Amino acid sequence: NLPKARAALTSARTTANAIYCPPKLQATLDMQSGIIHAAEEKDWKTAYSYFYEAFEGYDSIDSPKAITSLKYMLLCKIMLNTPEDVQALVSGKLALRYAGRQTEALKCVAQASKNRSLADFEKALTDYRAELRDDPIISTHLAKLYDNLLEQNLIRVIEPFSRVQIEHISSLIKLSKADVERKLSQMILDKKFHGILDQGEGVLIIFDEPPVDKTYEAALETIQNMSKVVDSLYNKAKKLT
Amino acid sequence: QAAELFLDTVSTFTSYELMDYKTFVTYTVYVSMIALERPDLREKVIKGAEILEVLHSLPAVRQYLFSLYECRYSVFFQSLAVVEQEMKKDWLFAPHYRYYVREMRIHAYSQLLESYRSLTLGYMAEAFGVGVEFIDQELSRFIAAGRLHCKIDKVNEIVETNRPDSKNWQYQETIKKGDLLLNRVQKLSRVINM
Amino acid sequence: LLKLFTTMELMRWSTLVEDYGMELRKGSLESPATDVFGSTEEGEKRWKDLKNRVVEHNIRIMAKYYTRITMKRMAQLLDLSVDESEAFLSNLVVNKTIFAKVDRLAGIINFQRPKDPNNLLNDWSQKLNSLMSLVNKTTHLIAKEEMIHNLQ
Repeated sequence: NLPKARAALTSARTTANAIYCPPKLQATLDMQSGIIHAAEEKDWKTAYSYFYEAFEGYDSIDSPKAITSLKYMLLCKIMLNTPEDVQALVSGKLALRYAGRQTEALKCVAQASKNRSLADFEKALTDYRAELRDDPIISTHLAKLYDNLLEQNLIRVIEPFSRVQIEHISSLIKLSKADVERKLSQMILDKKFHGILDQGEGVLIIFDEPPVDKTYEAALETIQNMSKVVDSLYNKAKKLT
Repeated sequence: QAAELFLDTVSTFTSYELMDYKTFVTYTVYVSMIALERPDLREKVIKGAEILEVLHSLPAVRQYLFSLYECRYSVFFQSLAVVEQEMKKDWLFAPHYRYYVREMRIHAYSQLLESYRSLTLGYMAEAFGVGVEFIDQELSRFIAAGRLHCKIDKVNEIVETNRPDSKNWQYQETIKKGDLLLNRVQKLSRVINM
Repeated sequence: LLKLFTTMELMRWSTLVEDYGMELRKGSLESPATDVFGSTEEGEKRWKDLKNRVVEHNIRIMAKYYTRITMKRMAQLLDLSVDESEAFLSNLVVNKTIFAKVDRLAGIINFQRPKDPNNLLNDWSQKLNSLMSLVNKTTHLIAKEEMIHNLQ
């Protein structure tokens, strides 16, 4: 229940400064802000920073609580795939302080973030399935990943040659008409992909001529030129009568 | 200007003159699906904070926004009808509910035809379930009214897009406005002398 | 070895197997054929790479000559199958050494040129090159007129 969790988080906002010292609240409040907002899909890198700020407050607390705490933050590095904070965290003394079993399995999970590599990703997906169960939201984490990795693999095969047949290139992605080809059509709507397909002969042809410096810089000024005359129409009509 | 002045959202909070703010969310979301463009549409709700939690409480409204970005047309005949039910039962929307229907269609048909240069209505019947004679006269009365100019073939099951509207028509507005306007300064130039 | 590199063109690939197939019997020194064609697993990798060298050296000069070609004409020129042509067109295109547009429905394929969006280049190449030679006529034509009139 997300609205109930926000109401529970809202009650923690006024309770943080209510008593004298939290003693630890805002550290957990920022962690709770990195959960509900993570389900709200507000922002990734900032929510990942809340797991980093909470990890700084996790120093000298119950180890069974800190051994499952790295399950959330290191899998968050898997969701983002571009946190840019990788080298900062994992190279520090605080992230490497845990030598235990489960965290060593998370050490290669944090390495799997630097891995990507679909063929490797589909493999470690089964090896890390034990850590997949502790994922708070299993759908949102791996769906955006695999959907982002889709077009990451799509831009690789379409790049070398301009036009591509859609029957052979879809055999690598295992299907054509159901979803994939509709996802490539959505990339045209998002401008990430420039090209057009052919349903009859099954060939995707990429063609682009984006720049036009003659039409755009002209018509915009002519429309502005109308505003120059319309504003002068007040001078014209008033001086005559 | 509607969706522009509705950007205040929770900044006005709830007042005796603002009634239920959740109803104001339904008022700003119905104007946002048209005037706010698809790149800006997903930009406001996703990146938005205070406006995101109020739409999440409504499962029907939130599902429509995610489906609009998902482009699936199977739920559009369902979800939009539920929205149209609210459009019928709300005041001041009685004269305005006739154009709103097809305006979200061309908004969905805009990105639709942009996908493929050659499209078949049999593929449209898939998501429409099943558009055959319905979209025939539908798209016919669209192009006739100047909404999303396109060439859709009959019994050959072919749609043609084009339309390259950034070349010829963009030069026409020059002389179009340059006719009646310049004619006004003509008579105005005939005032001198007398 | 150098004849294939200079002026390129084509050759019968079996004739290359005739010259480099006798180098195993050549010698005196058999060491060049040992480290290359003597290893079974290493040589076959270099044999298929030898196929990649002869096909890529042709694609480079063909990129200069295209314009356009038909897919069926490429197989008889490369002396291999149409399926092997798509394989040799697949590994070379990801190396982005030659830009190409591959249309397999009609068989027409072409190496570059990218749709020819330019206009002024056709006006600049035509006018400058040709007309400067047309105006250079009068320069040395009256000069050749002086050369011939100083004698006859």
